[PDB]
Amino acid sequence: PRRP
Amino acid sequence: SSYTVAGRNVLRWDLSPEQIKTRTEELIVQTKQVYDAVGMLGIEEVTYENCLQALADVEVKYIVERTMLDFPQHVSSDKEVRAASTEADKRLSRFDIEMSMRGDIFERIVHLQETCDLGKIKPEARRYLEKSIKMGKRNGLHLPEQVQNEIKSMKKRMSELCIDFNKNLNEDDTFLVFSKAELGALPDFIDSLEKTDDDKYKITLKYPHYFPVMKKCCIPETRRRMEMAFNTRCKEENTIILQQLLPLRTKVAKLLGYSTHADFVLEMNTAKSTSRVTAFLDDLSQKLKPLGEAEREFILNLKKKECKDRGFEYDGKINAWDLYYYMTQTEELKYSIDQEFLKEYFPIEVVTEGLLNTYQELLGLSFEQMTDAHVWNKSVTLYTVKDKATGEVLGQFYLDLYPREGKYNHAACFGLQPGCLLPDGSRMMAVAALVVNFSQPGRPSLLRHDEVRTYFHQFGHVMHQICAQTDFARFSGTNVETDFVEVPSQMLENWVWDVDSLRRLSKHYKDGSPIADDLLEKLVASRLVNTGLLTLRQIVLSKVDQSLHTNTSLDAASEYAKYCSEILGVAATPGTNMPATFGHLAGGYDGQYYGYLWSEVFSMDMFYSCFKKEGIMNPEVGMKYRNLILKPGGSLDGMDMLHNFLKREPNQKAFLMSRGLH
Ligand SMILES: [Cl-]
Ligand SMILES: [Zn+2]
Repeated sequence: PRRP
Repeated sequence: SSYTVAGRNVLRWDLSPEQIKTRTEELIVQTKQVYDAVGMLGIEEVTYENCLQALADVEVKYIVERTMLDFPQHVSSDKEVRAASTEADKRLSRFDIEMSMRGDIFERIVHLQETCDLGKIKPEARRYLEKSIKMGKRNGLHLPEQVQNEIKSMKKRMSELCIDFNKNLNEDDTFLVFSKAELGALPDFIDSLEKTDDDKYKITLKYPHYFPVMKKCCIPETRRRMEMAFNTRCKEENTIILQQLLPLRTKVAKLLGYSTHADFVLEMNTAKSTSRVTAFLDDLSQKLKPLGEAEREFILNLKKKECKDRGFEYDGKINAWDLYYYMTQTEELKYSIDQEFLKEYFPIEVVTEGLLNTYQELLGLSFEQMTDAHVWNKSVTLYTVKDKATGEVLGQFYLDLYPREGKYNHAACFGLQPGCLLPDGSRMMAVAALVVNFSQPGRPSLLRHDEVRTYFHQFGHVMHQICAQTDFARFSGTNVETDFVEVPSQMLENWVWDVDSLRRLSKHYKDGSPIADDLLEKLVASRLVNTGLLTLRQIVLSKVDQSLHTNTSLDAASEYAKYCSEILGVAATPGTNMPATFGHLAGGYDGQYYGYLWSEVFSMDMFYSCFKKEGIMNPEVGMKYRNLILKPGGSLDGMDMLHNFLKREPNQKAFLMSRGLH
């Protein structure tokens, strides 16, 4: 999923 | 075709709340049909075409359709669309758990490995089998069905908790109210701010408000209250979640045969085991201890002077609500860097221009903005990425730079389309979205230097997402080891600490004049300022993240207070629960926060040994970095790709040298  | 744009971006952001709900169901029917089709095949009848390729093709079709459903929760201005997108994400996560835990599929994937001639199928096809089997054992498909059904229950619970944890933090609208006197030494920030009754101003706990107050505000009591409110966001609701979430992670890890959750999760990382993480963090923590002491001693003296000069009471310690303030004063005194002056030289347009030019030149790419592009918000812009030499169309990226109601609060990069192969045989165009929150333009948007660095950081993921070209969807884009995924982002940050690069990125917003060479030398030299305490802070968060996932009869806030005292030397304030705000714990960095510092060792080793040696804008090194680090994606192990680039195993020398040290 998401990459911060 | 691989040389065109037309019809390759399948995505649409027109979807109503009903359209999402129905497409969610339609997608589940379509996708499950393939898993049912493969499951109904007899054990003898299984082949590459009807089993391996069938699952690989539906993974492409699923993940693309899924981002139209799961992405609007982060960017849609319509709140009813965000709710449907969130609910679709919960549902499809429960669907993913069901499909991942299919025993009949796992049985046939194991049989296809033993019987098939593995030498005659491609290296990445062997990798697909090796990982599918590994995931099957990590989902407990070798265990009895009653244990699987328990593991399934807890995983569906754990999914909803994780989504709830971060949604609570995103949905938060907590604010405090102060007068002009109470917001002392904050610039005319004060005008871009909402008034209430009694001539008082509203301060949100969002990053554009919180950090300016903590960095600049000269009244200790308002820093104190802002820090108390910040480190108690969602305290009750997210403490409840953590108290469920961490034991469930432990219990599942025990059922799968791991001592802890940290051991379970480290197996899928380049660090391999928790023993290497503990040794990595403790060893680095020891090297930074003297810098930390020196920097704590200068801050404390500086506080005593300011308390004397203003005539405030002096408590003889650095409080959590003092740390960012006196770290800012340390930069102003030691390096002459006024961040509010310096940002006048970084208008958003000149930074965007400079950023895009830098990496067109470095990676041998060509970017073109698309006019009248289909976008989820008027202010979002689309770009198409070409190879320059061949003119191959690699991908597209959206830029979503300005804040608004309902938008994701922090800096992030999202893979929307994978750069993988299709059933057709053609390459799918990669698509990415850069999502950040800088001010908006009557004065233009002016970026602080760390905002430029964040911009550069996130664009490294965009380049990783687009330059990556793999056969299978699961290996495409940024789908690498979590402790390797921050290599491409953190390396690009180095271009924001170079004198010539910074001159290309900077121009005064009125005059058009350059940054003075003097101040440009000092900015590069200020890379080391506060580095001990900034890095010690990261070590604390890493250590806490490990500790919370290695034994779950600890109070999370106590454990955070412990490391804040022992490592950082600045105490957590009684009543706060920083772990309850720690959204990395629920966003796929659980037991993996060390990954930032771990990958920074690799990024610095690559930057010093190859880029800085042969010139940081050299297209031949930049093409090598593209071909060996970005292009493979998750189709190769992280340390193999480092070995291919470096021609050796990495070491800390460059990274140590980056901080000072030896
Ligand atoms: Cl059962
Ligand atoms: Zn990142």
